[PDB]
Amino acid sequence: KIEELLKKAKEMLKKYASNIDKFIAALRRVVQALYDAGAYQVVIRMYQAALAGQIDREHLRFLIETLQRIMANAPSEMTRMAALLLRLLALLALLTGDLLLVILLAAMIILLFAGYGEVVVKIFKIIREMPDKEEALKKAVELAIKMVEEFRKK
Amino acid sequence: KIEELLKKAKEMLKKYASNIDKFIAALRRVVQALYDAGAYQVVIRMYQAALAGQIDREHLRFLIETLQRIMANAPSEMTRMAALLLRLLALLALLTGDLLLVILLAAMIILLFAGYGEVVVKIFKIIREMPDKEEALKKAVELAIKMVEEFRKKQGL
Amino acid sequence: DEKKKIEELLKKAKEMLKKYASNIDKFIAALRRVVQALYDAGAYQVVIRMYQAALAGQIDREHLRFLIETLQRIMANAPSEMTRMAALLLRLLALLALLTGDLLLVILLAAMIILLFAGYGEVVVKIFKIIREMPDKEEALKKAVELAIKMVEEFRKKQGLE
Amino acid sequence: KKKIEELLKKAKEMLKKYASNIDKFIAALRRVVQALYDAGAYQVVIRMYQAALAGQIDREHLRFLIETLQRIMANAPSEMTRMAALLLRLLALLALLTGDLLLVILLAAMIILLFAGYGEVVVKIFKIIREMPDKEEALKKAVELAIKMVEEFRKKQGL
Amino acid sequence: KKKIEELLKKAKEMLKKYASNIDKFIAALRRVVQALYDAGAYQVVIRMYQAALAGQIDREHLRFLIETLQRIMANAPSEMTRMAALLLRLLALLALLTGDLLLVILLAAMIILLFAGYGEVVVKIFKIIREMPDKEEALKKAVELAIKMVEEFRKK
Repeated sequence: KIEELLKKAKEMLKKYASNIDKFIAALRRVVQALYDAGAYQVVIRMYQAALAGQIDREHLRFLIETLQRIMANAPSEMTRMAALLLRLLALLALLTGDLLLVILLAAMIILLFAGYGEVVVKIFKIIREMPDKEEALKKAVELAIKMVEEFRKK
Repeated sequence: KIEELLKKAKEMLKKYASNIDKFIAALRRVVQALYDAGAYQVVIRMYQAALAGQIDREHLRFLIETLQRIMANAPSEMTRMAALLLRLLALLALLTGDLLLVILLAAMIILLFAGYGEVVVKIFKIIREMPDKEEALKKAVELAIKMVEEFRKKQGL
Repeated sequence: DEKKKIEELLKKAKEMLKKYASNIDKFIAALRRVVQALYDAGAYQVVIRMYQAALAGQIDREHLRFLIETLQRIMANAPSEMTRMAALLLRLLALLALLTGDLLLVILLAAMIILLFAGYGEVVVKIFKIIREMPDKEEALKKAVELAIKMVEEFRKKQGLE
Repeated sequence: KKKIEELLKKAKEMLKKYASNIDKFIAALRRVVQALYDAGAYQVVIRMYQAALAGQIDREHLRFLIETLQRIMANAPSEMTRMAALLLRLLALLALLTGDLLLVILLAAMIILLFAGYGEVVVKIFKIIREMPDKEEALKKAVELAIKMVEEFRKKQGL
Repeated sequence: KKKIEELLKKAKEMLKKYASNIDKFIAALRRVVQALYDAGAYQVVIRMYQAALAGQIDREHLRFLIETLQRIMANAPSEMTRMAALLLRLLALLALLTGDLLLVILLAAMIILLFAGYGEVVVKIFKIIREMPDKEEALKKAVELAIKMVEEFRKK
């Protein structure tokens, strides 16, 4: 399953690359829907627990199911695909138990909610251009954590 | 299964009856733990959706597992058992599909958060003293909804 | 190699239970001495918290690791071989609980510690009887865990856990 | 290696955050200590303290405290509590990696005094550790005051 | 020379603590001696006792007892046991720093008598050391009583 999820994730990132701005907008709408569903503080708790080495699996499952409802009711294809990408990342974080993916997902949600689109485009640039995916993942997680700290400052 | 959950729930309510004040305090602590876990807005959304005839099962499942974690890490027996009572009610709502159970659970959590303990004592009195349990559930849900409206009027929700 | 460790830990346990069968009363006494050392080391409240968390479906691995290391210190400083080997048996069970993630092993370990502390030696003898006689070991574990939980509840009612 | 230096750097920055608001940080430390007690770690702290007073470092005790404090950081809703827990965890990690008994004694005595309600003693310990020029002599003086107050608390009530 | 004074004052305050409850302090001393035996130090104590009876001070034996008693203090859960160990450790350090054979004999003989169950002899030793005005003559009398009762124990 992990192999299938990784294949679909990168295939979704090729659609992202084709048109960044509309995909970022769709991610923002998905994050707004998550907030409307009552899941934002769930994301914040998941992020804090992950920063300290704890993976909140119930939080991940609730996020996955909420994203699936969003895909079911979204009229825009762009919104469905943004939701699908975030859901694939969440399922990967859940099944691999990898803390950096939990941090990446939660920080991406937080930064999208905060309006830091440039940080998300750069994170995706790190994930798609650098070949060493593990160190690209570490670099993007480092930038995400740094920028959420900056958002937390103001 | 539903029969066994009902058995443990009412047996838990007799333990409640033995000492109402400390049990309400423990329920307040459980709800504070729910809020700290990020689950309070989950309950509010579940409550609105139930008021409109929709059962948000992902919300219920997240609440159930959060209550289980609270039971796993609570040092007080009172806190563990209050959490267990709320979790049994949630499991009943999930397996029976009863919208009134979802409304009751969410409204009890909200009123506990609001400090309306007296309303919670009255809800429990209605469901355990009235003989016809379905009519007690209907009446308690009506009182819960009314008092949640009052809490929304005076403070925020 | 992880499973390799699991068979080695279970097999090393089986030899300890045959030695136990040879002289149950003295082995129970050694278990009481090990548990008294655990209490003196400050690990009893750790065991109680682990027990409650396991009863609610959570495995506290830091608690298990602290118990494993404490039991190893007991083996290092115990002058009686009986004490060292009782500690070794409990440590093998703890390592098994830790590597398999089996909640029933965590509950059994913690309840055995609590019952030994409470003086319920015959309950521990019956637990070992279930684990040694019943053919289906997985069903023996469930039966022993339910008996342990029941008797820990009785002890909590009569005397108090902490 | 060079991690002890990073732990000292992060600790000193955490003590600057402490200095910014003393009272709320002491409150967060008491909340962290209450969480330790709820986790079953208080008797561990007392045993570590007694062993350290006689020159013995209980390393399993330290590791259990480090891991418990990290779980507290993972589940604390207030950032102030998370950062108090992180400060105590950095001190524990330093005690573990340097083998310094005075750090073990300081950590355990601070936990005991916070549990006992001697917050002002902790404020004084932090004042000594942050104001004196010679950090090692400040550590010795702070440990001296901590030991005095834990012994006095044992004289009045219990431990 | 100043350390000898600091050890002596800490000893006198420990003996006032003993006086407050002699029976419980003797029980704690027996527990300390049992811990020494479990640590493998009892034959060390016996050889130290013989060597001191013949005018030889075994300093490695004394140091091993000092460090073992401190380990006992580090791991004892009872405060009184930690303090009995501390009293014996102060006495051992005094024997080591002064080179006094009577302190070596007294320490080893008290350990032996506690192990043998002669608690009352140790109570009398403490009474002699705390009542007699001339402390050196009190030490001589306590050593004579200790040697006499250890020899009596060895005969039977």
